[PDB]
Amino acid sequence: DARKNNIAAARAIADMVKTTLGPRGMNKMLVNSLGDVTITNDGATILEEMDIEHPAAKMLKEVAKAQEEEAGDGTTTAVVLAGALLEEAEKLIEQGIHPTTIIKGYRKAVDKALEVLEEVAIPVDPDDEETLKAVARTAMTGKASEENREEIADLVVEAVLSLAEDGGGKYRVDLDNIKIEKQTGGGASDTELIEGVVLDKEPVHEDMPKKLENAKVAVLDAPIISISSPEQFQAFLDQEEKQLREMVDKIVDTGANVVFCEKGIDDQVEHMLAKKGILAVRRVKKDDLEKIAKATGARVVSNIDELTPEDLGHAGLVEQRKKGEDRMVFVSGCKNEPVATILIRAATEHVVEELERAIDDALNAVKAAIKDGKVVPGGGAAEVAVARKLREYAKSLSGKEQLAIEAFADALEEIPRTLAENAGLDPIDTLVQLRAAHEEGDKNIGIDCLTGEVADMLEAGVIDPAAVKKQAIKSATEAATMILRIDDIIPAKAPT
Amino acid sequence: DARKNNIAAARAIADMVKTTLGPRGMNKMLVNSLGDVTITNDGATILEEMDIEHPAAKMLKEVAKAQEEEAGDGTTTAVVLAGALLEEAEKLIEQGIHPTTIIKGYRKAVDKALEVLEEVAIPVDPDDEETLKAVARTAMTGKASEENREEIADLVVEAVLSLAEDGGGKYRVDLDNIKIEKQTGGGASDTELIEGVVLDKEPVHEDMPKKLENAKVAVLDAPIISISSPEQFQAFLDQEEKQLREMVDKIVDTGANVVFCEKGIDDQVEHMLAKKGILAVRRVKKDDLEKIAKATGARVVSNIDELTPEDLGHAGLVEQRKKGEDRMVFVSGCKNEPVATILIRAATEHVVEELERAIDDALNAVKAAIKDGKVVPGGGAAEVAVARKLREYAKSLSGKEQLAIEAFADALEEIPRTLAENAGLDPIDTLVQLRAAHEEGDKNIGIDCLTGEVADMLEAGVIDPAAVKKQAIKSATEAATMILRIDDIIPAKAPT
Amino acid sequence: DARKNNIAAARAIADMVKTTLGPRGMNKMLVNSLGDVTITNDGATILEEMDIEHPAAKMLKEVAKAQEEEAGDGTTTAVVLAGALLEEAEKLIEQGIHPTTIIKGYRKAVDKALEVLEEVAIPVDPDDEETLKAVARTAMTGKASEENREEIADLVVEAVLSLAEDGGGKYRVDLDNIKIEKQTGGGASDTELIEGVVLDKEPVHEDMPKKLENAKVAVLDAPIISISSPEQFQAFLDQEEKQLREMVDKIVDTGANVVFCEKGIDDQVEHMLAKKGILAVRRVKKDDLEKIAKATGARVVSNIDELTPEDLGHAGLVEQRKKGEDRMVFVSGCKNEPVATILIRAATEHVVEELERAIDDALNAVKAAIKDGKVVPGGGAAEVAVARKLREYAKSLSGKEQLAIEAFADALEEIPRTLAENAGLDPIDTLVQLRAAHEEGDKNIGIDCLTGEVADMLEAGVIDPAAVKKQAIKSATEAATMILRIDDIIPAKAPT
Amino acid sequence: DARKNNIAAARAIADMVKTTLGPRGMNKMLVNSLGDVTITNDGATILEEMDIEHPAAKMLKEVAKAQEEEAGDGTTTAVVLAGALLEE
Ligand SMILES: Nc1ncnc2c1ncn2[C@@H]1O[C@H](COP(=O)(O)OP(=O)(O)O)[C@@H](O)[C@H]1O
Ligand SMILES: Nc1ncnc2c1ncn2[C@@H]1O[C@H](COP(=O)(O)OP(=O)(O)O)[C@@H](O)[C@H]1O
Ligand SMILES: Nc1ncnc2c1ncn2[C@@H]1O[C@H](COP(=O)(O)OP(=O)(O)O)[C@@H](O)[C@H]1O
Ligand SMILES: Nc1ncnc2c1ncn2[C@@H]1O[C@H](COP(=O)(O)OP(=O)(O)O)[C@@H](O)[C@H]1O
Ligand SMILES: [Mg+2]
Ligand SMILES: [Mg+2]
Ligand SMILES: [Mg+2]
Ligand SMILES: [Mg+2]
Repeated sequence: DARKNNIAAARAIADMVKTTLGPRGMNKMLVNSLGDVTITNDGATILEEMDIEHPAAKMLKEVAKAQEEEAGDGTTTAVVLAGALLEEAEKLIEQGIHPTTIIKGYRKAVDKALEVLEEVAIPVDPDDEETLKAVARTAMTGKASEENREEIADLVVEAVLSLAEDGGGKYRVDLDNIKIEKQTGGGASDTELIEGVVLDKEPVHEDMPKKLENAKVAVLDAPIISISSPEQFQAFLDQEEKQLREMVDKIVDTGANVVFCEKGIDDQVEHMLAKKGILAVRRVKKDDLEKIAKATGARVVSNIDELTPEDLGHAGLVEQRKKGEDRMVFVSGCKNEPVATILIRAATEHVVEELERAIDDALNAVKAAIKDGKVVPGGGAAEVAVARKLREYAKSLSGKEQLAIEAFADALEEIPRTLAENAGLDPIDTLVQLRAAHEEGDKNIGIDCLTGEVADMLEAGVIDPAAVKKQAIKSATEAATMILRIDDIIPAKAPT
Repeated sequence: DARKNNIAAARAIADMVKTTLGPRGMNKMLVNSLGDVTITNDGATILEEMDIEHPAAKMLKEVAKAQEEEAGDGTTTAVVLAGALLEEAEKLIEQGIHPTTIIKGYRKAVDKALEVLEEVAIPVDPDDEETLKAVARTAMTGKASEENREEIADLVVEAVLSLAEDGGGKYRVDLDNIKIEKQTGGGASDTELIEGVVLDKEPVHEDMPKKLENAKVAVLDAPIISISSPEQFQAFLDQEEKQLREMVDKIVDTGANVVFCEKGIDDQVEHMLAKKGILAVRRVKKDDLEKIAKATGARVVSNIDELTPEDLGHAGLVEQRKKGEDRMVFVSGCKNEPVATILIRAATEHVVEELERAIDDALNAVKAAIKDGKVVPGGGAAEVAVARKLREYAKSLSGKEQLAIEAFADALEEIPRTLAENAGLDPIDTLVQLRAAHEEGDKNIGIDCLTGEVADMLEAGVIDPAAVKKQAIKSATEAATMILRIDDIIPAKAPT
Repeated sequence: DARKNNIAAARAIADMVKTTLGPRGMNKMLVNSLGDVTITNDGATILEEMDIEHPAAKMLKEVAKAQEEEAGDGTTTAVVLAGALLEEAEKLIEQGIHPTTIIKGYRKAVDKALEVLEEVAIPVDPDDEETLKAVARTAMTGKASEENREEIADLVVEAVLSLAEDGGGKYRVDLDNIKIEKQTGGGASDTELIEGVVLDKEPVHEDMPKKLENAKVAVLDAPIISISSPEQFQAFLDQEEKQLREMVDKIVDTGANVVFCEKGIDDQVEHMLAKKGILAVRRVKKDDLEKIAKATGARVVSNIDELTPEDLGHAGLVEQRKKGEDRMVFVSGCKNEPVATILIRAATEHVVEELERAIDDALNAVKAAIKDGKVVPGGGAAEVAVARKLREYAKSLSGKEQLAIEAFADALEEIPRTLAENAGLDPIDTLVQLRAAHEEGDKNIGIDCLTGEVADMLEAGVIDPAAVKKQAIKSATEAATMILRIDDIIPAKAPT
Repeated sequence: DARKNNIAAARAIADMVKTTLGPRGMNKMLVNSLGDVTITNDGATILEEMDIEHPAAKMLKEVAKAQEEEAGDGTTTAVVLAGALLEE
C-alpha cells in the first residue's frame, strides 16, 4: 500500500508541524550533521531545512514554497489542513469509497469553501488604524516575545504608512524597502527609518573621513612577472602604482569619495584610498550590492574606465556610529528609492532570527491586508464558520459526495482543535463550545491563546487577512489531492 | 519457463501503467537516485524514464517509442492492450494451444480489427468546429486541471485554425510551430500567438535598446601570450580590441543590431556590444538556435567574415517585458515562418510539465484528426464495438483459431474495464451494461469518467482520432507477438 | 486468503483423481506407513483411504460418501466436476464477482442442467438385451482387463435376469445377493450362480461328512477350578463333557448336522463334533454370519437351550471341492433367499480387488438402469450437450449471472477434456470437434477411449445410466458451493 | 519524550555545575583528547570548553555567553537556577 505509505509520511510531517500553529506554538529544534542549531517556530523554516527521504513528503516542500511565494504566510495552516484532509481521506478509503470520488468531493467542497470565505469576510478600509494594528499583531503572533508585541506592531504600521509609495493604490511596501539593521543585544527599538542601506562592516582606515555631508557616492564591483635587471621589479611596481594613480585620478575627476566594493581589498589599496579620503567596503553581496546601487543612485560600473560625473550618486550623510558593540558605517541619506535589507536586532542569535522572520511575516500580512482589503476573523473562527456552511451544503447535496464534503468539513474543523490544543485548553470541549457558539448566528467567536479562553476575536484583535486563509485552503487541497492521486513508488532512471 | 518470466515482466509493466488510463488516471511518481521527482500521468514518460533490468520489459521501451513516433498518442492504451493480450495468451498456453497458433489467431484477429475499426469510424470535416473541439478536449483529457479544459481546448483550436498553413490540404501544424512561453505562476492564458520565438533570458546590458522596431536581426554561433617589454601586453590588448572593432564594424556595415548567440559572453564583450546598442543572448541550444534562425530569417553564420546585408534578417519588434517574475525578451515579429518551442506556463513545476505534455498531446491529436479526417468514439466504445464484431467473426470461424480470436476480443475488452475501474465504477457491471447496449445496435455508448456514468460519447464530446486507436491496436499486437516469440534468455557476448 | 487455500486443496485432490477418469484411467498407488500397498483406479477407494490433513479437503470425504450412498457410481466424475467448478469460481473471483452471486448462478445452472439432462436422456426398456449389455460394459469399464469385458458383462446380465426378484417392478438385485467366491489364480469364469453362501474355511475334521444332501443346517454363535482330592479334576472333566454331551444331544434331537459358528473352537470340541459328523466353521464375521442365517433359514440362536426342530434350516447340498489351491466347503442349496458376499476371483491380489470393485460397480449400474429406466450417452457426450444447452440459457439470460452460467458450462465441458486426455488424444482439438459435432444437431457423438477416436456412442456401446450423471452433477454442485461458502480457518475447542 | 530528554540533559549540566557555586566551590577539571588539563571553578570556563553533543544542552552555551556579555558575573547562578526551574 504505497498510497498508505505516502499518507503516513504526510501525516508524520503534519503532526510534526502541528505543534507550532498559534501564539503558543511550541518551537522546534533544527539540528544538522555540522552541529549548528537554530530554534524556530514559523513553519516555513521547519519545512525548508528538514531532511525528507520520502518523496511524497518531498512534494510538501514544493507546496510550502508555492504558499510562501504567493502569500508568504499560512504555510503551517496549509500543512496542518493537508494532514487533516489526508486523515479523513484515508478514513473514507477504508470505508470503501474510491479515491477519485474523494478527489471530486474535495474539489467541490473547496470551491464552495472559497466562496463561503468570500461571503463571511468582513471588509476593511486602509485608514482604520486599529484594524491595521490588529491585523499586524495577529500576523506578528507566534514568534516575537510577549513584551514587545505592541512596540513592533506600532513600528510596523508606522513604517507601512510613512513609506507608503502610492503606486496607483497598490502600495509597493516590499520586504527589502524598510530600514532595519542587525546587531546582537540592545533591543528592537532600533527598527527606525534610516534613509539608506547600512552595511555591517567597519571602515578600512581610521583617518578615512567618517562624516561626509552631500557625499558623491559611487558603487563599484571590480577587485580593488619576469625580472631581468635589478631595478626591473621596481619598474613594474612603479607602473602599477602609476596606472592605479591614473584610474583613481579619473575617478576623483568625477568626484567620488564614498565607495562600496563587491570584492576584497589590499592594505596598500586601502592605504592609498584613504590617502585621498575614500570609503571602501568589501565583500558586499550581490543582492545587497544591487540594493545599495538602487538606493545611492550610483549605477554599478563593471567597466570603470567609462565612469563619469553623471554616473555618480549622492547621499545626504554617511557616518560611523559606535552603536552597541560592533562598529558599523551607519549610512543615512539615500534619497532615490526606499531600499533595505532584512536584518533586525534582538538579544541572542535565536531571538535575532526569530524576530527577523516575525517582522518579515508582519509586513507581508499588512501588505496583503492593504492590497486585498478583506480581513477574516482568525483564531479558528473562519475555519468553524466555513465548516458549518459546508455542512449545510452537505445537507443540500446527496450521495457519496456528501461523505467527502463532510470529511472536508471535519478536516477544516481540525485547525481550531490544534490551535486550542497548543493553548492548553481541552480540544473537544472548546471545539464543541465553538460549534455551539457559531450555531447561535454570531461569526467572530474563536480561540484567543494569549488569554487562554474562547472570546470574540474582533474585540480581542485577532484577525488574519482573507487571502492568506484562501491560499491556505487552496494549497492544502492541492497537496491532499496530488498526494492521493499517486499509486506506487517506482525507480526512475537517473538523467546521465 | 523463461517465456513465463517475460510474460510476468510484461504483466508487471502493464499493471503499473494500467492505473493511468483515462481522465481520472491516478498519477505516478518518478524518483531517481539523484532525488529529483516528477509527477507524471502520460504513459510516455512513465515508460521512458523508468528502470527496467528485464530485457523482455526493455522491448516495451521500443514499442512505446514506435507508438510515439507514428501516432504521438496512445502509448498507455498500447501497453495495456499488450498486457491484456498476454493475459489471455498465458491462459491459452495453459490450456495447451501451441504458441504459433496463438500468434496466427492474433494476426488474423487484428487484420479484421483494423478493418472493422475502419468501417465503424464516423467521418469528420475540417470545418465542424464543435467536433474538432470535442476531439481536442478528449485528447487534452487526462493531465490538465478540470478548470482550464474549455480554455486550453479553445486556444488549441484557435492556434490550429489561425496558423493553418494550407500545404495542399495537409496543414503543417507542427509541435514547434505554435507560440507559447514557459514561466512559473500566472496562468495558461498566455498561450497566445506571439509572432516570434521568445527566449527566457535577460538583456546583458541595461542600456541595451529594449525596443527596436523593424530591427535588423542577425543570428550568430561563434563565441563572442608572451610578454617581453612592459607595453607588449598593452599592445596585445590593443590589437585584440582593434580586430574586435573591425569584425563588429563590418557587422554594423551590414546593419545588425539584434543578435542571439549560441555560446557565452564576457563582461567587456557585452559592454562593447551595448556601446553601439547590440542585443546578445547566450547559451542558446542547438534546436532553439535553429528555430530562431528559421523564424528571424538570418541564416546561421559560423564564418562571420562573410556576413553581408543580404544575410541579415528582419523582425517587426523586439521588446523586454517584465511579465510575471522572470525578466525575458519578448521577441515578436518574426515574419518568415511559424516557429516556436514547447514551453508553457502553469502554477508549479510539476503542473508546468503536466500542462506542457497535455498541450503537446492536444496539438498531436487535432493534427491527426485534420490529416486523416476519421474519428472513432472513445471511452472504450470503439473497443467494445470491435470486440463484438470480433466475436461475430469467431462465430463464423471454426477451429482452434476461434479460441485465439476470442482471446483477442477479451484482451481488447480489457481497456473499457480499466477505464471504468479508474473512474470508480465497478468494472464487471458497467462492462456488462456496455455489452448489452452495443447489442441493441447503437455504437456510441461508452464510459465518461468526468460524469462517472455510462452515456453516449458523441453527445458527451468524448471522441478520439481513428488513427490513434488503429496504431494502438497494431503496436499492442506487435508487442504481444514478439514477446511471445521468445523462448529463453542466454548471455550474449558484449561487443568489444 | 483461506478461501484460496481451500480452493487449492480441492484443486489438488481434483487433479490427483482426474487421471483415473475413464477406461484408460492411469491407476493410483496407495502406500501406508505399515507398508501395505493396494493398486486401485476407482476414485471411491482413492478418496476413502488417502490421508488428508486439510479440513476443506476432508469435506470431500463426505461428498464421496454421499455419492456412493445414493448412486454408487460417479465419485470421480463428481470430484472432477467440483474441481472444474472451483477452477472457474476462482477465476470469477479474480475478475471481481462476489461469491454469493457465483453460488446463485451455479444453483440456477444446476437446476437447468438437471432439467436438460432429463430431456436429453434416451429411455430404455428392461428387455432390450443389447442396451443392458452396453450399460453394463460402460460401467464395468475402467478397471476390468480388456480381455474379459464381454465375459463378465455377460455374467452380469445373466445374474441380473436370473436372480430377478420381481418385487413389484423394482427388482431387489442387491450387491450381497449374487454368488461369487474369491480365490487366487484361475479366472473370472467362476462367477456362477451357486445357490448358497460359500465360506473360505476348511473342514475342521477329515472324517467330517463332506457330502450331506438335504442336510439339517443350523446356525450358532456361542463359543463351542478348585481341586481338593486327586480325582476332583477328573470329576470336573467328566461333568464338563457330560453337560457338553447333553447340549449336543438336544441339538441332535433337533437333527442339526451342519453348523457355521461365529467364534473359535477347540481340538476336543471339533473331535466330538465330528464323532457324530457335525460340520463347524469358525470365526465367521457378523455380516457373513447374518448372510448365512438368511440363506440357510436357521435363525441365529444365541441361547442354544431353546433350539427346536422348527428352528433348524435345510440345504440341498454341502460339498468340499478342492477347486484351485485352497481347500473350501462349496456350500450350495440354500433355497430360502438369494444371499451372498462380494468375493471374486482373479490372478493376483491387486487384480482380485480390482475385479471385485468392477463387478460391484457393474451390478450397481445395471440395477440403477433397471430401476430408473433412463440412460444418457456417456463418453463426455452428455456433458457437451448439457453445456451447449446451458450456453443457450446464458444467451437467454442477461446480467452477471450469465458469467457464472458460462463458468458452469466450461466446468462441465472439463470432463470430456479429461476423458480425452487420459485416452491420449489432444484435449483442445477433440473438445472443439465435439462442440462442432453437437452444433450439427446430433447428440450421441462422444469419445471412445478403447478405439481412441471420436465416434457415435450409441453404436459403440458406451452408455452410462442417467441417474448416475444426475447425482454426479448434484454432488459436484454441493461440493463446490459449500467449499466456496467458507471464509477462514479458526481453531475449534476440542470436546472433552 | 524528547522534552524529557532535553530536560534531562539540562539537569545533568545543572548538577555538574551546581558543585562550583560559592566560596568553597569544589573545582572541576577539563581534560581533552590532547591531554591538556586546566583546573577551574568559575562556571564560565566550565560551560565554555566542555563537550556537549546534546543540542538542547548546546543552547546553554548561548545562555552563558549572553550572561557573560551583559553582566560578566553569574553564569553558575544562572545555570543552577535553570536547573531548579526545569526540576519544578
Ligand atoms: N492572537 C491570536 N490568538 C489566537 N490565535 C491566533 C492569534 N494570531 C494568530 N492566530 C492563529 O494562528 C494562525 C496562523 O499561525 P502562524 O503560525 O502565524 O502561521 P504561519 O506558521 O504560516 O506563519 C491563524 O490562522 C490564526 O488562526
Ligand atoms: N473524456 C473522456 N472520458 C472518458 N474516457 C476518456 C476521455 N478521454 C479519453 N478517454 C479514454 O482515455 C484513452 C486515452 O488515454 P490517455 O492516457 O490520454 O492515452 P496516452 O496515455 O497514450 O496519452 C482513450 O482511448 C479513451 O478511451
Ligand atoms: N467405454 C467407454 N468409453 C469412453 N468413456 C467411458 C466408457 N465407459 C465410461 N466412460 C466414461 O467414464 C465415466 C465414468 O468413469 P468411472 O471411473 O467408471 O466412474 P467411477 O470412478 O465413479 O466408477 C462416464 O461418465 C463416462 O463418460
Ligand atoms: N563570601 C561569600 N559567602 C557566601 N556566599 C557567597 C560569598 N560570595 C559570593 N557568594 C555567593 O556566590 C554567588 C556567586 O558565585 P560565583 O561562583 O562567584 O558566580 P560566577 O561563577 O558566575 O562568578 C553569589 O550569588 C553569592 O550568593
Ligand atoms: Mg502565519
Ligand atoms: Mg492519450
Ligand atoms: Mg464409474
Ligand atoms: Mg560569580
